[PDB]
Amino acid sequence: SWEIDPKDLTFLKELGTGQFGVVKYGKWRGQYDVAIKMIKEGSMSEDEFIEEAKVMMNLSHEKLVQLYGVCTKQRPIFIITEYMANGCLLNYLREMRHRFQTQQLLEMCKDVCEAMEYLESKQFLHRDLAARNCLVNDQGVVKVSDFGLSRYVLKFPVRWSPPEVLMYSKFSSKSDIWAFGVLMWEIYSLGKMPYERFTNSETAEHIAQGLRLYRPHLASEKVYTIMYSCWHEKADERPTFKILLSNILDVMDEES
Ligand SMILES: CCC(=O)N1CCC[C@@H](Oc2nc(-c3cnn(C)c3)cn3nccc23)CC1
Repeated sequence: SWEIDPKDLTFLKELGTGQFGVVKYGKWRGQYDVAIKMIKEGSMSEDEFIEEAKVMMNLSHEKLVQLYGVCTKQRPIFIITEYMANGCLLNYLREMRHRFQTQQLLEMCKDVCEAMEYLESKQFLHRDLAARNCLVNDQGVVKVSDFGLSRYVLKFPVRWSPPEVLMYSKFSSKSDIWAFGVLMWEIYSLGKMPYERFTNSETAEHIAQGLRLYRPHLASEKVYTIMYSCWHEKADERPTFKILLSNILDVMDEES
């Protein structure tokens, strides 16, 4: 049920190369748009991924990039997903032509928060949430991509990691919460690199001294309060995604 026949795939355009390999646009059975992730040989714990792919295919949410299936009876193996016409969110934010209103930026945050609240309810961690791992469809909807995929990569996201990850490798729902706050910052900074004047090593040292990302000028005071709550020193004092969604909806109503 998780296996797609590669003979049903028509490769049409190269979209670019990502963290796991080249990505191409194509058609399934000459009809349906798909993205084809070609996993470069030797780069992935493939046996482990196949078994988790069966779990990932039961995760269905409108704001999760849908896994259609995999091709593993050959090499290199393929991951077949929903095609997102406007590409990755990081590049989308950096296209200044869009001249985003802040209501649009907030809607991007809400889209991701809904997907993350869904994964939280399923006790599934993303483990590498960032704007590079979010995608935008033709209607401008943002969806979360490649959730959990870093577990099978055989360059660590320091700038999206809370102190207990940098210090102790302590992963939890709350390290996803922290990363979400950084993602809100990426969105409202129109895709700047977090801690844009620091190296990873300096970021870690400054994070330990209590430094935090400044308020992007496009975020209102209430929006900065939301992203800032994701960065509490003590992980247990960080909200859940259900709480963040209620907070995002509250601000959306106030700034409508
Ligand atoms: C931020 C990361 C990044 O830039 N890349 C390189 C490119 C491939 C990208 O993946 C997809 N890219 C597009 C796309 C790219 N350009 N246009 C017009 C659409 C669509 N879909 N639909 C499912 C997946 C992808 C991820 C990695």
